[PDB]
Amino acid sequence: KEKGKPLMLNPRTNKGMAFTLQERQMLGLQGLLPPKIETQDIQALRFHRNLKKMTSPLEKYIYIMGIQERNEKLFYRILQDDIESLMPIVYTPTVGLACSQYGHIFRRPKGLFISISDRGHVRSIVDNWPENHVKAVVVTDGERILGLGDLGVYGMGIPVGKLCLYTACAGIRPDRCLPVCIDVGTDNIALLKDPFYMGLYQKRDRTQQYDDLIDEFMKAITDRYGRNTLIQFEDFGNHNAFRFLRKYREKYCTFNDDIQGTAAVALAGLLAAQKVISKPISEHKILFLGAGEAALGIANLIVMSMVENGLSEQEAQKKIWMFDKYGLLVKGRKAKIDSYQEPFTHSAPESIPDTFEDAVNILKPSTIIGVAGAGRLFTPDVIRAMASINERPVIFALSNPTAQAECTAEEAYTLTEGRCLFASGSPFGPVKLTDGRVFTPGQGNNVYIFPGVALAVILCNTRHISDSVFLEAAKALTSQLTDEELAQGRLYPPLANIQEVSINIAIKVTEYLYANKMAFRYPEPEDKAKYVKERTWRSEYDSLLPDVYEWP
Amino acid sequence: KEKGKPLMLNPRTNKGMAFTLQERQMLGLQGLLPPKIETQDIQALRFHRNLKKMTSPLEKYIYIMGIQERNEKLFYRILQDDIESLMPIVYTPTVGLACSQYGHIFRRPKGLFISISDRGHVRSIVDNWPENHVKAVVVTDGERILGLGDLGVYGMGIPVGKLCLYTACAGIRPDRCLPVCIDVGTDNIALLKDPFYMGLYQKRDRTQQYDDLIDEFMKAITDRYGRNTLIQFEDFGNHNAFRFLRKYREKYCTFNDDIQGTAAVALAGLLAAQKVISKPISEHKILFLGAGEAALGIANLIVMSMVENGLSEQEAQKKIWMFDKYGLLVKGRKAKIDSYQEPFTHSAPESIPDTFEDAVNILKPSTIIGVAGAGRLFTPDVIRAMASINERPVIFALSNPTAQAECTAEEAYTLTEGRCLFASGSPFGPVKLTDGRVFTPGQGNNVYIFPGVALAVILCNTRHISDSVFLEAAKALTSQLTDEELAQGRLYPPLANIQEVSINIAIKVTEYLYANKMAFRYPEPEDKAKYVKERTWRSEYDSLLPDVYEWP
Amino acid sequence: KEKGKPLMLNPRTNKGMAFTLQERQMLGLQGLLPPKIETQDIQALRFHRNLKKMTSPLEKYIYIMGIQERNEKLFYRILQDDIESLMPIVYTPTVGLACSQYGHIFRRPKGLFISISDRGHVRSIVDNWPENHVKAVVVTDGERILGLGDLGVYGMGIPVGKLCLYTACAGIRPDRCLPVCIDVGTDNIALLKDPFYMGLYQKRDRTQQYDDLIDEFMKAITDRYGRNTLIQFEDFGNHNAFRFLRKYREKYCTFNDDIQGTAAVALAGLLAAQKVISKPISEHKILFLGAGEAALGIANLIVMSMVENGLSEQEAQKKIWMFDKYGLLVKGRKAKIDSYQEPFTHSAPESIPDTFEDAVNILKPSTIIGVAGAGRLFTPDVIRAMASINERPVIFALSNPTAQAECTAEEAYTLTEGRCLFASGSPFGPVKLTDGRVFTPGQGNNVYIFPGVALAVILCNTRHISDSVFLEAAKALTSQLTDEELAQGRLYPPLANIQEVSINIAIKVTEYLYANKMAFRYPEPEDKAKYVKERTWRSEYDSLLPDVYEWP
Ligand SMILES: Nc1ncnc2c1ncn2[C@@H]1O[C@H](COP(=O)(O)OP(=O)(O)OP(=O)(O)O)[C@@H](O)[C@H]1O
Ligand SMILES: Nc1ncnc2c1ncn2[C@@H]1O[C@H](COP(=O)(O)OP(=O)(O)OP(=O)(O)O)[C@@H](O)[C@H]1O
Ligand SMILES: Nc1ncnc2c1ncn2[C@@H]1O[C@H](COP(=O)(O)OP(=O)(O)OP(=O)(O)O)[C@@H](O)[C@H]1O
Ligand SMILES: Nc1ncnc2c1ncn2[C@@H]1O[C@H](COP(=O)(O)OP(=O)(O)OP(=O)(O)O)[C@@H](O)[C@H]1O
Ligand SMILES: Nc1ncnc2c1ncn2[C@@H]1O[C@H](COP(=O)(O)OP(=O)(O)OP(=O)(O)O)[C@@H](O)[C@H]1O
Ligand SMILES: Nc1ncnc2c1ncn2[C@@H]1O[C@H](COP(=O)(O)OP(=O)(O)OP(=O)(O)O)[C@@H](O)[C@H]1O
Ligand SMILES: O=C(O)/C=C/C(=O)O
Ligand SMILES: O=C(O)/C=C/C(=O)O
Ligand SMILES: O=C(O)/C=C/C(=O)O
Ligand SMILES: O=C(O)/C=C/C(=O)O
Ligand SMILES: [Mn+2]
Ligand SMILES: [Mn+2]
Ligand SMILES: [Mn+2]
Repeated sequence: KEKGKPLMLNPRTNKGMAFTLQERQMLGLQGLLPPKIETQDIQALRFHRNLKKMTSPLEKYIYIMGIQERNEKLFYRILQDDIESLMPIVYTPTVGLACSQYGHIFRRPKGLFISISDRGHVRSIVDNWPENHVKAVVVTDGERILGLGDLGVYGMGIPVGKLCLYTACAGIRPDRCLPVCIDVGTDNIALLKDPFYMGLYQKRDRTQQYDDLIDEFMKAITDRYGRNTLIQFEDFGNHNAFRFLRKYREKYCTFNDDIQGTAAVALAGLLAAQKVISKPISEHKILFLGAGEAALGIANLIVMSMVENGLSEQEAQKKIWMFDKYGLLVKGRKAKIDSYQEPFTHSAPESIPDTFEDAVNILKPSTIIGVAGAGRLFTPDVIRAMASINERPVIFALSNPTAQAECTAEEAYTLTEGRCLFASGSPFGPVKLTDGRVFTPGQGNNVYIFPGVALAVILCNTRHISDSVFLEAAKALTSQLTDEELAQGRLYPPLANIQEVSINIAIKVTEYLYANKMAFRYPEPEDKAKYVKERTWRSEYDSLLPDVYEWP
Repeated sequence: KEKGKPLMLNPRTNKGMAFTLQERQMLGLQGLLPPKIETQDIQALRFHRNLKKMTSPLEKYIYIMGIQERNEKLFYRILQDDIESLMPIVYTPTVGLACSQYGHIFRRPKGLFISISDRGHVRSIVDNWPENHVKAVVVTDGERILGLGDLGVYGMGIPVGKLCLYTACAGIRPDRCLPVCIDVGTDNIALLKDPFYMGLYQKRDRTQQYDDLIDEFMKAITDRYGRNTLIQFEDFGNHNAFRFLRKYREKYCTFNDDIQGTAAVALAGLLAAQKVISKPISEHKILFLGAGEAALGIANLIVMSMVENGLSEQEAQKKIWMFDKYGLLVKGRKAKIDSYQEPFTHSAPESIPDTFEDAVNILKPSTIIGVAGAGRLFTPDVIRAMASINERPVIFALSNPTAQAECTAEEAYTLTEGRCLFASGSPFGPVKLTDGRVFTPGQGNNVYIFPGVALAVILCNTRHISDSVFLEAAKALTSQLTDEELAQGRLYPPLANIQEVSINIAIKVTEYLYANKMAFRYPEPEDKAKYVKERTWRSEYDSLLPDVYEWP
Repeated sequence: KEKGKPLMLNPRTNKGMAFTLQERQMLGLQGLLPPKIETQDIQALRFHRNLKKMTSPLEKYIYIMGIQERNEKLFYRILQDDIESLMPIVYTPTVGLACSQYGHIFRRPKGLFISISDRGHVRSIVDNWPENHVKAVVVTDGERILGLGDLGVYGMGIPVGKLCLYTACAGIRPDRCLPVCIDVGTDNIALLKDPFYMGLYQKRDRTQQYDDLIDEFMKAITDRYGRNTLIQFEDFGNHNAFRFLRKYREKYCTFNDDIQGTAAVALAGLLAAQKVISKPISEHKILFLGAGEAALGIANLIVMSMVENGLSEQEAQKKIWMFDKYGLLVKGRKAKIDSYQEPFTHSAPESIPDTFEDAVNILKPSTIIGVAGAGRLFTPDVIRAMASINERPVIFALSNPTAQAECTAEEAYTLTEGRCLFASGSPFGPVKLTDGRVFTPGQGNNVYIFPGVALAVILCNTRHISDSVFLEAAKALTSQLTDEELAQGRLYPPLANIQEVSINIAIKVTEYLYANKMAFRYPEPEDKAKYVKERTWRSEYDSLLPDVYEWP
């Protein structure tokens, strides 16, 4: 709708020297750009050339995330060129590093910021966002950033990172994505004394005003963009996460990535592992390190899988144990146990375990899943214990970023002598044992799930997301694992093919949504695969020339 | 999103001197307006003062229609002050006069113009319309403008007038209405030699390209604004009208005002008359003057009403006869008889009537409906014949504008000595007979129907409009007629109450759409009346002040 | 700059159907305009066709002034088609009728409004004017609108009308003109009780705050647009008029149209008259009816002319007598005599005249100039006296509008039996005496002067305007009168050629400014005629196409 300099200041439209000569002359850009007409290919080459000379990951993050604020098309072409090598820079673990330093590297803001001080005026803030057709929102309050804790407004880096993957992985239109940070204070003492902090200088408001603010936010967002606007909750504290999920899942189109997204990718990993172990469903014993968002989400999904495979909900729940910061969850312990943990809180065993290692030796689980976000809790002894108890132990260290991981791939594969099936939330390179064998660990991170599910739900005009949708996504993800890849130690499809893998999950989920009368997009497409592929946003430059033609 | 002079140049936001002091200072308008702060009441007074001094209707039309291009809010405020006295100026009959001279009084364009020369680039035309969220489109090709014939692009005045009533009558938001004119040429020889003509100087293109163009238009409109965008076809030629309705009613949210809207108001009138005559359903005999869009639409709607009241479709259709420009529609006549007319084409009677008067004296109908758009065909003899055959004859002269009317109120009431029940498409004032009795004729014009139906369909996110919707609208209109008003000779609710009547029809229709699973707006409101009334656009000025508040 | 709808909403850019196909497609207007591509000629025809059907002058004024708010280019094309017939509608007398009813016919505001309530914030008001390169300002406080009196903010019509002539007559760019109204209240009791009044409801502020405001205005205007911005004072009360001229003429580029502009046109008329009377400079006796802005302005210019032709300043002033509302101006009268009148206030004659007729018989003047703004004071007896005293009496009735004129053309020509040389401020058509002789009276209105002077001053970058500039404009106007036109009774060039006349005056004035080291535009052009003609704004449409071209 506008010509001249503004077309170059808006990263959404700016093509740099790729604007053709005719576009420049017709749009008032001639003279404002160097004479040279470039191609996106030359621009990509300039980027990779500069990236090569850079040393630190944070330096690289600043550079490429900056490109998103300069030339959006080029930004995604850059990710698309090699998503695997750029993932650790734009996503975990470096995104965690960027958040902890957000106030120090700040240059331009990204996303919508809503604070408790704006209560009563949230709608006018939403009306300030430039884009008029938002379809996907990723929101956080920064209380549980990865396993890093409370980073307040510095946590806005997470939503922006997630939304980049929406587009890079599933082809969801960037102009229809909206990262949101809800600022109600922070209990991080270091930030409250940091002069570069970008949020309110107050402790977190935990009164009803907090709930009222979230309510106002959900209403404002949907009032402007539609009741079926996808709203993904990310990195909210344990308490708030479940209650907001329960409270809104039936009234809005929403899901929690740390409860349901992580649950689905974990399940996909276990299904892949079972494909190589073939353990009798009755001999499965799962022990969780932690009992929060991820543990409960994963546990509930594992149970649904066992139920649709014979076992009763009750018998399935008995195969799952949890161990949190206070110890094993057993009936009558002094430490609390909420409604969600009840189903997995069993009667105290022969002896009560003091450490996690004791829990492993006493319960003798076949699977160990780390989701405590508290560092190396899967000690060498915990790993050796699992190797002596099981022929093929399954060890999952899902906490992010790297430093918070329960253990590394190198430790898991070595201490088990290449007999375990390992998956981690953050990346670890291939591991070569002294005997020459090479193991390539998979990354059990929800990035394999949310892009594809988000794409399907949006295309199908789904109103509410049921848990079964994530079970279906879990299956669609694992069903893409080729046997040759399992052999190498991969419990998930190669990260290099995350684009195709995400589109395939969306296709499967879209078919599931229509089959179960959960899709409201009319008419129903006959071929779901063609339907999804035709609607994916591409990073190639579009022509900005007005339609000129002679009249007959 | 903009300030300064532009706020005054856009009729949508321009308040004139009604901009408060704070708005002017905060939006950069101080000094661009006189110091005086006015109210809308004062602005309305200025208008009525000036209107009073004007003489000709066309002069008045140019003035008030011009206000819509200067101050939209004030425009509707003015219509709302006295819709009854302004209706004949902004709508029939004057709008017909305006179209005839459109090129002579042209000042500023309104609506979108799509020509056959634009085939292949229609989407680019649709992208030029400034509004982003259109919900209703009224389109014409100007081939059958009222009973005036082919006026080509001069016919754009009709869609503009219709959309004014959408808002003034049913409170549909103006910024969500789009008047469109499809220009593929004109057969009007006078216009092709007129130097002020606003369209292509060529005969009408009646080849497949025309159909292709309309196809491209329907697709471009829905691609930008949504598949459930209400598309009202207005004043298309007979052949094109039915085939476009049949072709699109199942694939788009569309209806034809001349076939379905007129059918509904006509039926509402008959239902009211029956309430005064109480004639045995078996003794009903309806004779149509004309057998096109209106005749066929009305006939089909009368048949549905009879079937839902006992009679079978077969026997109901036998009570309906039609007489067109070639004479009585009888089986085997030399003049064509298409698919739609077949059900009402009977076996030749005892003697074949030559004139309409012969048809009346031979068939002895109890009801006569004029929809020939060809002038005074209901001659004094025709009327006298009806008064001698029926105690209380029903005479409807629905052709517009006034000069095309089959007869006047004065003629109908006088020649039947006040025994008839009369309704006309164009307005006629009260009639006083030599014996002192005063008769107030009703106006059977679709304006009583499309505003209310359009509102309901838009609010309910209806995907397709069935004919039963118009049957329900017909019933909702007639159920608002108070017995006291029927006595006056009113077959329709007072035009002065058009606003309230349209909202009531909308409520009834929305209740019908939900009850028959035709509404897709979720969640379903419990109280449909409160649902409709809360969403009607109002002509009162809104505050344009930015949201300023302190941070606690 | 802009693209799309905005181009059509701004009268400056809007071309209506004259936008070419390429222009529409490249500027995003395709579909927003009827398919027809028109020329300005066709638009001009539409206008004249509509104007013919109209009856009253006020109705015509509203219509054409409304065009300035829709299509500026077309507006001036229309004036140019026939400036002589539209002059009385856009200018005197109709413009006076319009201002007296400005609040009743208001539709859109024009110009900048500065009120006493904005004292201290005048600059921010000036910063709200959209145009960035203003070169001419016409300002009024509405206290002396024509001979109509105090009309307050209703007087804005005058600065708007004057600027129209800046462009229509001298080709001064419209976007570089700014009409301004200074509102400090009004003493007009009728307006203070009018609900449609557009100004502050308070009597005029005659305190130092008024002077402050005017001073703040001059500084604000010059600060944003430049010290050489031409500021034309128009219709200020007698007291303020002189004091502001004297106070600012040496610090800013300013002049008063009622004092200096009127003076130059009157002088030009006298010079023409002398060309047909050849009366010995010694026997010249001028009697003024009134002794304010115009009389003092004219008197001083006449004096300069006589001095430059022999007579000393002292003896030239002796040939000038003035008669105001209290009687003849004689030394020692009870009525005040200010500094400006002193030079023309002589010793009481043998008998002190009581009426103007008595003043004529006693002083026996050869020239009579009416500038009292008080109606028909040149009674039949006054005129008869002049014809009896002189063979070829010179009678000037310069007050406006028509009703305030001292006498009509018909009155002057008949009562003097065609022997007088007449000129009036308002227009009067040809007069035919009973003997068959036809006399065409000239219009001594400053419109023959300010357009040309204004153009010259602007083009020359003149800093201050001396009284001698007006003397040269007076000579420049008169030197264009052909002998044949003198014969007809014309003291001024035909109004129909006002465009060429203004351009010629501008050329003579720029040559004068350069010759007298008053022009600062560098370099100095060698051919002033080519310099002026090349820079006049034209009403023909310009191409809005972006520069598109192929590269080698
Ligand atoms: N690439 C995309 N990224 C985000 N949302 C998308 C994307 N592609 C399509 N959609 C959304 O998915 C929904 C269904 O898509 P579809 O194209 O069938 O609908 P549409 O109404 O024709 O499109 P639109 O409303 O965008 O013009 C729409 O609401 C649309 O906004
Ligand atoms: N040192 C620890 N040893 C065992 N369990 C711990 C330890 N520290 C914390 N935990 C447990 O880890 C769980 C964290 O749950 P929470 O909902 O906060 O996050 P999460 O999303 O499940 O974890 P992740 O960091 O893997 O995303 C809690 O149940 C907590 O008791
Ligand atoms: N006054 C109106 N005129 C025209 N369309 C309307 C009007 N009011 C509401 N609508 C439309 O009716 C439909 C249902 O109304 P509702 O208010 O329930 O929807 P919404 O999604 O909350 O609104 P919106 O999409 O406008 O923000 C919407 O598509 C809306 O655009
Ligand atoms: N002079 C006539 N006498 C009888 N019938 C006529 C006469 N002239 C035209 N007709 C008929 O009137 C009908 C007009 O139908 P068409 O579809 O063109 O318009 P309509 O919308 O039905 O009429 P209206 O002008 O009332 O809106 C045709 O069937 C035509 O044969
Ligand atoms: N009734 C009257 N008879 C004679 N002189 C009058 C009469 N009424 C007013 N005057 C004089 O006319 C003069 C008006 O001067 P003022 O400065 O107000 O306006 P102006 O610009 O000179 O006049 P014009 O109306 O021609 O533009 C005053 O000198 C005043 O005394
Ligand atoms: N047609 C016009 N109407 C009003 N002002 C004009 C017009 N034409 C030229 N001017 C002004 O007259 C002055 C001298 O004219 P000239 O064209 O020599 O100047 P310039 O500095 O080259 O032009 P500019 O500053 O407009 O780019 C300038 O200040 C210019 O703004
Ligand atoms: O190569 C380019 O045109 C852009 C580079 C950047 O934004 O860093
Ligand atoms: O543009 C930058 O690098 C920083 C801006 C800021 O500190 O606000
Ligand atoms: O009264 C007003 O402010 C506007 C009047 C108009 O646009 O005609
Ligand atoms: O003829 C035109 O295009 C414009 C006419 C007007 O603005 O009145
Ligand atoms: Mn997370
Ligand atoms: Mn119609
Ligand atoms: Mn004046």
